[PDB]
Amino acid sequence: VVGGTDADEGEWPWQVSLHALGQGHICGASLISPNWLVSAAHCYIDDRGFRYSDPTQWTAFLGLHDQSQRSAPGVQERRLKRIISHPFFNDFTFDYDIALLELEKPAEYSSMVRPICLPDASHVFPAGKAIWVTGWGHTQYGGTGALILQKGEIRVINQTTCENLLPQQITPRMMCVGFLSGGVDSCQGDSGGPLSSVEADGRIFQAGVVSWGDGCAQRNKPGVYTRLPLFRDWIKENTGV
Repeated sequence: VVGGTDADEGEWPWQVSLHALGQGHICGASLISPNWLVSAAHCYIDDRGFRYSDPTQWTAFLGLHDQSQRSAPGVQERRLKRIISHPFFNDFTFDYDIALLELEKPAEYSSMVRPICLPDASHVFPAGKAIWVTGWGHTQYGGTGALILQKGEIRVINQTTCENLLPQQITPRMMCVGFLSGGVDSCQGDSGGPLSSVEADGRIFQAGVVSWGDGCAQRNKPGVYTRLPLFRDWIKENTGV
């Protein structure tokens, strides 16, 4: 996250860190039930030197605050049993960039580990609404990852504006969130994490999944996120949640 601040310990108890064995933190995810996480499909694509699509190559850390203190009290370590990437995911356009990760053993809810709420299919996160992005990704484009979880406040951008800022690249599964002036944005390593939106009684709902961007925090280049309401039924069908 560029332009953000250190989160308070336990402030985003649904935020998860996914590590590929021997590689460190690669992407984020969100806890949605005792057995399931939501993340981005693009994080689990094989490359010539590493099988990121193999669930056995991963470790999820729940209740994590500082990447250098992964054994701190309250942090829970879990392996993955399965990765369900959306069947329509396109690795060139990044359309349908969403995946479901099944924990090998259930998470234990605590003050530091708690699921985020999922929005109903009909819910609209309105243009202009302030929402939060969190993660351990780079704090500057081409920069370095954050040891301490970062948070940043960004706003939903009108879809027509989004489509015009990134021509021939924005599908209806995507949403631009950030600022036309730049400044605050997600970045490498934040992928897969949740957008957190404070709703009517203060409860937090997941508005989207960190997906991609042209650089980070640049003017007229807000980050692109996968929308969540559109996938409510798909999540229910595949997880029971």
